[PDB]
Amino acid sequence: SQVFGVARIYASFNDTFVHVTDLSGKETIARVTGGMKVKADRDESSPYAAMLAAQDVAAKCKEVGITAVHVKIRATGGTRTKTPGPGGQAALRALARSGLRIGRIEDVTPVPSDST
Amino acid sequence: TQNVIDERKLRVQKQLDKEKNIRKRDVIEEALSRF
Amino acid sequence: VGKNKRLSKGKKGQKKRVVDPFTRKEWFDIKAPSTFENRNVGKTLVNKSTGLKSASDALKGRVVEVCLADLQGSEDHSFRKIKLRVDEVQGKNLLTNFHGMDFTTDKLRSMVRKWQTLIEANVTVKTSDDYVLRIFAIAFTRKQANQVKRHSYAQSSHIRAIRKVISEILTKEVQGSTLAQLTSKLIPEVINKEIENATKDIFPLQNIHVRKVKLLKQPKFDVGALMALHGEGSGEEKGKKV
Amino acid sequence: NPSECDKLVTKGPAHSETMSTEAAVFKNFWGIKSSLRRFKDGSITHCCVWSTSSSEPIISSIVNFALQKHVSKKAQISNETIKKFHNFLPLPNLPSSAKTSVLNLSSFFNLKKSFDDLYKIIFQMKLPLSVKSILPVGSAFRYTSLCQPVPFAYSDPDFFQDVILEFETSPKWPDEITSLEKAKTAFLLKIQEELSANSSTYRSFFSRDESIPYNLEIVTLNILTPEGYGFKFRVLTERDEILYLRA
Amino acid sequence: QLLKIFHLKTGKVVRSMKISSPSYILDADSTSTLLAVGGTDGSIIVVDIENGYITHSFKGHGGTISSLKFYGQLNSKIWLLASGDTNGMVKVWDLVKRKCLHTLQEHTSAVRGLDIIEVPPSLNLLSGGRDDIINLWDFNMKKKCKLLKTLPVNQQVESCGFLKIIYTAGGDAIFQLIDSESGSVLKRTNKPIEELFIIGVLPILSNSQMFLVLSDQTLQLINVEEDLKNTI
Amino acid sequence: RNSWTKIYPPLVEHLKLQVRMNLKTKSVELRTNPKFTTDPGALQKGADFIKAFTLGFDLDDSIALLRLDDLYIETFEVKDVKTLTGDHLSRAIGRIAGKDGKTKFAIENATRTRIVLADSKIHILGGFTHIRMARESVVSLILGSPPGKVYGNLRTVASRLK
Amino acid sequence: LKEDIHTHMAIFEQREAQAQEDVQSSIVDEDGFTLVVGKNTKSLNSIRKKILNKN
RNA sequence: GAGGUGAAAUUCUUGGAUUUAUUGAAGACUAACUACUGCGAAAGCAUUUGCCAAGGACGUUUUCAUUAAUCAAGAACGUAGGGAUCGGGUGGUGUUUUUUUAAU
Repeated sequence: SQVFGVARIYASFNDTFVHVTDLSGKETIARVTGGMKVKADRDESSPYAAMLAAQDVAAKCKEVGITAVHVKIRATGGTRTKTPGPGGQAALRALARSGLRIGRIEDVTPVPSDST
Repeated sequence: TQNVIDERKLRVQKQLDKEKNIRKRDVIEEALSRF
Repeated sequence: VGKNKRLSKGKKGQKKRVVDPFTRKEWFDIKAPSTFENRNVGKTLVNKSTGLKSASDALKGRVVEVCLADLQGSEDHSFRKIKLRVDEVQGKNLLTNFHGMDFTTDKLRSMVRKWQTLIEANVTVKTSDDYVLRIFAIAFTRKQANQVKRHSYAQSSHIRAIRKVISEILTKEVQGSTLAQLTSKLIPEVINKEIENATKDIFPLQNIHVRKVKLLKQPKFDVGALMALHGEGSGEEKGKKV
Repeated sequence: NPSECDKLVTKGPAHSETMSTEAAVFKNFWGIKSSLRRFKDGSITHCCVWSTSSSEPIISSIVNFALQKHVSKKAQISNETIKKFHNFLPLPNLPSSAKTSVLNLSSFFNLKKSFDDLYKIIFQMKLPLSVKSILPVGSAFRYTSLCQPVPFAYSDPDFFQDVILEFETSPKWPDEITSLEKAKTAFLLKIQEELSANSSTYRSFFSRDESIPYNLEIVTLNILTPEGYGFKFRVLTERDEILYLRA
Repeated sequence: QLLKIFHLKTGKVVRSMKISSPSYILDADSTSTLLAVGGTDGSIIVVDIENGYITHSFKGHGGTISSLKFYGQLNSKIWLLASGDTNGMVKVWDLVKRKCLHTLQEHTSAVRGLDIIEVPPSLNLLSGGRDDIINLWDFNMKKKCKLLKTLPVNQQVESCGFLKIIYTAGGDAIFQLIDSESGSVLKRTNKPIEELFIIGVLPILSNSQMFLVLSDQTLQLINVEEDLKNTI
Repeated sequence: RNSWTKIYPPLVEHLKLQVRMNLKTKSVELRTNPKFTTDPGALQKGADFIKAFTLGFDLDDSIALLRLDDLYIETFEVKDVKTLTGDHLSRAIGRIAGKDGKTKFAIENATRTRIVLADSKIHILGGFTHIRMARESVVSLILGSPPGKVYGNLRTVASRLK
Repeated sequence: LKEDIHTHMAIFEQREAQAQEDVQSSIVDEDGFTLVVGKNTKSLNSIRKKILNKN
């Protein structure tokens, strides 16, 4: 018997977010960023920064009790890159390694229908 | 455009060979045929 | 970030150290409607069941976007995730109902290619209940067998005919049904084959899908009807011993 | 209020350490039949359980106790109309159905659960022209059977509920009514053949119909399910009403 | 990664094991040489601490595992284990026959804080929870039954029962003393002006002094053996 | 299908997992076997391996993503910068490809990375700061610069590489 | 009823197919004329009763 | 902590910034389909549906009978050959199609 969170891995520019939520979407669990692990302000979008960020999220979520994670990668959307950078795959590799069962990898990046 | 004309020649060749192969070639299911 | 960066006049406001909320949170599990199989879809944190913004009414608004392969156990539709609105909380089990449906975007982004034209349709239709749906439909031109030309384009006066007949027949398929019946006829993907059978006369029409059902107005609660969609239940005694 | 008219517990005030005035009111009002219970969510509430019954509503026993505790201990409550034609409904031979209420529909819901089992089995098989929509139309499915459907009840004429199924809109249906009804018998023969092939725990037997007149060849099948219920399957086609309009 | 440091002048890592799940509850015996640790899946290993390695596995359970307790009197032949849970249950194991003694599914949240004693094998136990129910049981060796529930209004964390037969409870920074066989809070500390609550009770000098480690990083002393013979 | 004989042995006997080429939805699904497969990130590495191969890099490049796991794969578009109407888009992809692939191979051998480019969307795989160097050189060239100037800039970036 | 549906379908598809080809090649009228049939129509009785209904 | 860059910085943020979810409002635009394809006198023109008129090609054993072209002034708007494709028509004769509801 396993229970499921939802990753919502944000592969932004100049930053990376990982925060697993229970699969409604309200009760977020352990928001981390790329900034709050590294100390340089130059590579707060580092793949290594996202790696240990996802490691700390995996530790806190195993502490709470969720074992599998439906993972959803979101790029910055809008009229911008529309496609995950390197930090998304870095966090994905990290929390796929770190003892956490992974389900239903997707892409929830917004598409504009030709906005401004 | 050369690649387009080449792909059309490939498709015409494939269709001529397919037509050549086409030209050279229980009770309840008998009642339940034709569907 | 670190120690050498900045204080930035926002860290002077002090931190309000620890609340440890996961010792206070509470686990519920979700029961999907009985049109599907495997109605247990997972668990949800809420809050502690106290008064003054209680749990049973801080609940009952949310949605969950579960996958249809996770509901049916069959990987033939790994796409087409649905959204269940949690509606009636009843004894640790969130009884939910249907709220929407959408394709995972990789499926349609791999379906659409060039050298074919795609058709869209969408109607606002009331069911036999008082739900109203902006139900959608996507369609694609089939490259006919024994074709030669690369194009396979629709004449754009066939497009009005295909869109008219597809809006007419799925308007009929909604209006002759209730919402539970609409889910139980949308799950084994049968209005797609109905569109293809009733529309293969005009054009060859590669794979048809519906890809979106958006609810826009809900009738009422009808607690008894929602309990009828799952199974009955009567919460009764536990021993006092004091 | 007919929604919670027969709710078998009455949740009064919540429990705390400081016993509030409404808790004292509830204690002094009920007394010997009040209690404080935990419900399944975890909260603690003063309440009163009520052994429900089929020949009564529980409001009878509630007004009986709440008058014989307050107005007089000899004021006799007399009613017999409710007890007389509240059990003119046939008492369905179920587990504890005399103890259950009358707004309970669990026999209908058990029948629909067996129907969902048959529904999944009849979908995930394979036909030469697969099922478009199978849907029930029966009296138990509209909750208006006279007796509540108990499993294995053969002799009730409202036993065999009718489910209809419509196939895909295929143009290859034949023209006249005797041949298309015979093709409907062919499809039913196919599905009962595969049903006895793969799912031996069910059973099937055919039945002539006569309610639609002047075509003696309308055949249904009837599924006897291992849960204990039977179903009468009728195939509908798109050609039927235009055949009748042609006639 | 489980480790043990011998506290004596050899402060080296004596034994080091690779446990299965990241665990968050440990308890050693009232005696020495028994250490029980259960992960965040269902697995409660117990370890003899002298020659440190696994002496029992106890797959057994379901969900992540809440607090637990030993039953230890020196030179006995009983040696039970308590084994709380997150989905509310208490599944008591022994250690002399490796068997599930009694399965008990009755609670509604995480079963924190359970305690085992005997009063003349009687062996009454008591299991609190994040729900407000402390729910003591008779717990015979062969077949068991239930007695009173006596319902404190807290969120009880480490309900150290059976003081001098009087229970404790903490979980709102409120140390409630409750009589047994009937219900009355009789000693209860001052509720503070924070929101932070009791993480842990700790018995000193054979259940006579009480350490109280808070959700805040503070730790208080109570002196139950004076303030029970004392009100507040 | 033509590279399937070289794809699956680094998915079976070198790396421990198992493959299926599903003709149902024309995809590739990868299971990990609980009995003997080590390396709990090998499923993710093999998935990203076939993802790079189906995305457009060659199979030796995808094997270079499989081994030496710290090489990631960035992707962006022509349409984000300067909005690139179709004639200018043809100028853009012809300018990035050069003549006989020579400017693309120059960026490839310079910044220790490997790129591929579709009609409007390009992909660069390598190490992360080499991705950033190649991306800034590509976005300067797609803004439109003399190739001699971008050759000199890549001489300076290769001097940073040494 | 299995042998009944076998025999009834066996004679019905035969008479349907022969009526279909009979209306699909019914070119000769006795005075020079060629009957317009329309595509994939199955019966001379069908087009006859259709042209009676379209009055 | 968020932003932002080659690094920064400014700014925002414990009155909860970024992120998450449920919505609601506002204007603009019509992602992929998109091509050496379509239209318009030209600039330009891409969501659906309806109305209002117009236009082009084709079809034609229909009518009028030189009504044509070219532009100041003025006016409105701003050398021969072959393949493929789009729109229309004719003929052929296989699969898609289907059959007494209409259509083609």
